[PDB]
Amino acid sequence: MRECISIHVGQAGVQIGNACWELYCLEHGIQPDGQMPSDKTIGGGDDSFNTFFSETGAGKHVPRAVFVDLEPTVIDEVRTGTYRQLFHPEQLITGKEDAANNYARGHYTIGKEIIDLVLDRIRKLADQCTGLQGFLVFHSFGGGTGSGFTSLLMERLSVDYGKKSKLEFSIYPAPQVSTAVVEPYNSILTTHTTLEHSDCAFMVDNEAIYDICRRNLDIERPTYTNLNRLISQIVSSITASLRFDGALNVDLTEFQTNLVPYPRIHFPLATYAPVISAEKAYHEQLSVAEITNACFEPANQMVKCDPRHGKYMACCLLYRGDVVPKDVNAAIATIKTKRSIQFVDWCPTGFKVGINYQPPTVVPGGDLAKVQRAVCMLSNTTAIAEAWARLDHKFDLMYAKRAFVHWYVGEGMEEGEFSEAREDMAALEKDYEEVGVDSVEGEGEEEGEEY
Amino acid sequence: RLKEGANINKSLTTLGKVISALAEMDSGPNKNKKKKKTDFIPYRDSVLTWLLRENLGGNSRTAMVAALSPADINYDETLSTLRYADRA
Amino acid sequence: MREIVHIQAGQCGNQIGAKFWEVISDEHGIDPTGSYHGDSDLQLERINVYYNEATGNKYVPRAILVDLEPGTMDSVRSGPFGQIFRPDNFVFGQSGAGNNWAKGHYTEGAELVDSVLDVVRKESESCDCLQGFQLTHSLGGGTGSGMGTLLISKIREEYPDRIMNTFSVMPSPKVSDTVVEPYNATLSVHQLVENTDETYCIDNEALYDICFRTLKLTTPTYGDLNHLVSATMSGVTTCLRFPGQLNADLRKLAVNMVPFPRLHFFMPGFAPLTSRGSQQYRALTVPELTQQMFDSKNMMAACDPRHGRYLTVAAIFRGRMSMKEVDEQMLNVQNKNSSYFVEWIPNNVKTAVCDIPPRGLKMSATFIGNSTAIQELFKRISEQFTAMFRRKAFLHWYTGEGMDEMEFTEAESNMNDLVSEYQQYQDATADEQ
Ligand SMILES: CC(=O)O[C@H]1C(=O)[C@@]2(C)[C@H]([C@H](OC(=O)c3ccccc3)[C@]3(O)C[C@H](OC(=O)[C@H](O)[C@@H](NC(=O)c4ccccc4)c4ccccc4)C(C)=C1C3(C)C)[C@]1(OC(C)=O)CO[C@@H]1C[C@@H]2O
Ligand SMILES: Nc1nc2c(ncn2[C@@H]2O[C@H](COP(=O)(O)OP(=O)(O)OP(=O)(O)O)[C@@H](O)[C@H]2O)c(=O)[nH]1
Ligand SMILES: Nc1nc2c(ncn2[C@@H]2O[C@H](COP(=O)(O)OP(=O)(O)O)[C@@H](O)[C@H]2O)c(=O)[nH]1
Ligand SMILES: [Mg+2]
Repeated sequence: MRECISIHVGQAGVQIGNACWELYCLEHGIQPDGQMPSDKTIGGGDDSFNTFFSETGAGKHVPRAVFVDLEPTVIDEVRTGTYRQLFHPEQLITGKEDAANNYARGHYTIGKEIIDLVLDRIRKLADQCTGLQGFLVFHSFGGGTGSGFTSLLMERLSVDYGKKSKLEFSIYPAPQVSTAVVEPYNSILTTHTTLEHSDCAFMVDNEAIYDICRRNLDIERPTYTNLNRLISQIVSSITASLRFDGALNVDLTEFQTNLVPYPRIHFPLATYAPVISAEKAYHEQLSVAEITNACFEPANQMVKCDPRHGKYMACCLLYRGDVVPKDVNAAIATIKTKRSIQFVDWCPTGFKVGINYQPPTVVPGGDLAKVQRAVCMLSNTTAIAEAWARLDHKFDLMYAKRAFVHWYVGEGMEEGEFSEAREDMAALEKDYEEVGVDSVEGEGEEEGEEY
Repeated sequence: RLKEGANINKSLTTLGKVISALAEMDSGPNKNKKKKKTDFIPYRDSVLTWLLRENLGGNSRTAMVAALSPADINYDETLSTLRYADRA
Repeated sequence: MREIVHIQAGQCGNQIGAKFWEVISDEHGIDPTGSYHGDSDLQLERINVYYNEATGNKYVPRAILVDLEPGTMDSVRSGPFGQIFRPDNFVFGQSGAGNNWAKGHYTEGAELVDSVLDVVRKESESCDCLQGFQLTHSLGGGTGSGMGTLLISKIREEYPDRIMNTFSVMPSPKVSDTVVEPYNATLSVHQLVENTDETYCIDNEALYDICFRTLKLTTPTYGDLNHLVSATMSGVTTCLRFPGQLNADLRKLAVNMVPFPRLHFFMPGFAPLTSRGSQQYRALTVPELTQQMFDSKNMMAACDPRHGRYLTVAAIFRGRMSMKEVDEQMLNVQNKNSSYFVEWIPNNVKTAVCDIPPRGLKMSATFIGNSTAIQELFKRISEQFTAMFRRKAFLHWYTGEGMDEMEFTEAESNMNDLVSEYQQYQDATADEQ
């Protein structure tokens, strides 16, 4: 029973969770009340997939999710929204203030005296599961809660469970635009915890998703709903390998076995190829080769970085719909002959392939067109270092004058921690510069008895 | 008994083959002083020759001593030993 | 009474096994429910090779399915021939190997191997005179490679004097679907070279080539590749089930094909193969089957025989045909292509003939080659393996499951020694000193 537990921390995490659970409820035919008329009409089936929804005796289906936040308003919206009767009434929302974009407030001062209730409910849920696979944690860098409570929760989760995988999806702050003045501080301090306790952290940038929405969907005035729907589609494509039958299934362990060369390098980029409006869905073939090629283009990346400036170390493709293996083989062979895409010499194979029969669904009121085929691309590359490097520069420009530091130390922090975190980030960058270097030389020789 | 005899005979055959190849390669270069690659010596065909790989090959010296029986009645043994002593 | 126990581990092994049981049940006229409705009386004469009898005049195959993930078992049961298998032979667990050879061999598989061995021993003890075992798996995978090698080791420990075959699907340079293919392939070959009597070399690249260029299929899928493989496996052991003018047991093939203990990797092939509409344009005769068998493009291993020498070849014909034609054709093939056959064997073509052909054909033939060119395959894997082992690309995922860096080195050294052993009988003279 391939069960997974979803954790949503912070405003961004819980809105992404809303768009998510909308998508899965649409997928499984579960009405927003939490019932499922499909089994009643047919008379029985496995459409109540155990991966996300636990089935009670009465026929209701409760999601395997925990929502956490310090601001009561964002979860008062969902406690009185359309899906109010889907979730368990226990939402674990502290009737107090918020972290206010401060790691120390969300980790030392107010991050306490709620974490026990959280861990208690994760214990209850994990007791309810059989053969639990891993955790899918949603949060956002920069924000106070999404950094502090995520750090504390991940430390505790590593201490208790340990061997269970903990995948992470996060909102890295953009290069130019930002929604707070102390984003670099929270990012540079939460990088210390995301490096150790996580197993595979996916990063997506708001500026990149804005550019994709503007270009491909022709939405000139997007909002957060579109970005959340895209992220929900990506997560659904990731998880669909263990919910529906497929020619080549890819579980959550194959993910880490194939994408993680070394323990300190688990930061792959993610892309979704067939993003297109309904009007432009016509006049195009949308075959396997087209989507495979579009996955590799720099313009379609979900993080503002150019893969051409780095090297591809690992690659994982997850196809959905009417896809046969020979098209995937042809596309991979075609890509391998392109000089613009450079692979590290120590990874001759490079590619992991997975195929699923279930095609992607369409959310009513959405923007993505109905398509027969689709693919999701997860690539571990060295270009991601650039995405970090710029932020480090900003951190320096804030830390030379010790601006906004009294706010952090007032809640129980010390100055040196900043420096420590900075040093850790520097080390990580050095690692990303050491793995991508080519091999020394042949470095070993033999003579064929020249006498 | 059959299994033990068969495995012993296979081990002896492999040992004789490796010693014969080693002796031929010893004789050849010793008079010709050439380096006809390094040949292939089937060490891995038996665990006995595999464990003794360092002692058999490379720089080394080896010597097999074979016992006989003077009784007429045991002719089939003595001649058989000769056919193994002639090897290499 | 010669009787064969079939084992199938992993996704690839289970799929090929399902297609194989479909083919065999069609050949022996077995209904999906397990009853018999055939016509010829010779189908029940040797049905006990693969099937046990059941009280309602039913027949149940000796298949033993193994997998560390239950999805493939659910797929197999929910299929055309799912009901035929015994429910107790579905041995499986949860939390699959995840493409990790260490998990398949040491951590996870070590706990399920006891149950699998219990089922295998139960099937073995009910066999009147067991001949050997069969295994279907993929070297480049997770559960399949590790558990297959572990089961082979255990069985050879328990049954030393029985034949052990292996229809293993090895990775390819171009068509690669997993990023840790070289480690799994190396560590699997390190065990197969020791604990197997016969191994058949299969890869998806050659089967795709056959589908594209011979059958002219526009959109082939895994079903067709499994179909070709299953045709080969049914062809190999035909002489155990039907009468013949010149029989050929599995042990006869092993004796004639294997000159030395470590050279037991074979290149399979099947004839005839035609693309539907072309069927009327070409006659079926023994010369045509011989021409197609020895064609370079018909091999299912992606190793060109022209880059080496055939140590041995075996041909198993099925159908009513004249022995003079077979002998003359094999002698002609030996004489004309004199440079592609090893010089120090006077005659290295085994021939066998069986009267009964397949259902919808008049004649057919299976080809099993043993040539030096197979070393190329191993070399390619080595050419990748070191390129990942020098920098320790994904090594920690293995060392966290109990393994060690020395074991990789032993596997590499063993494969290199095998490659050298094949390479020695590959140049077309040895005169200069
Ligand atoms: C009726 C007739 O004359 O037509 C042939 C036919 O057209 C051809 C093309 C058949 C046909 O095969 C294919 O199209 C095919 C496609 C993908 C992979 C493999 C085969 C045939 O389908 C296959 C089928 O073969 C059999 O029935 C054999 O007994 C075969 N068994 C099965 O294919 C089988 C299929 C489903 C379920 C159970 C068994 C077999 C082969 C070896 C050993 C035992 C059995 C035959 C005679 C034909 C058709 C029907 C068109 C061929 O079949 C084989 C492998 O013998 C492909 O090339 C040969 C030569 C034939 O001329
Ligand atoms: N992609 C995406 N990002 C969001 C969304 N909502 C908020 N964010 C990001 O979150 C950042 C703001 O910090 P939050 O994550 O909201 O912090 P918080 O959850 O409110 O916790 P506090 O700081 O204590 O209030 C912004 O910079 C956004 O980039 C969303 O709906 N989609
Ligand atoms: N012929 C064939 N090969 C397959 C099939 N499925 C997977 N493979 C091959 O097996 C490899 C994957 O190994 P896998 O079956 O997942 O190993 P497992 O996880 O232990 O079962 C791939 O490289 C494929 O080439 C199939 O249905 N048919
Ligand atoms: Mg907040």
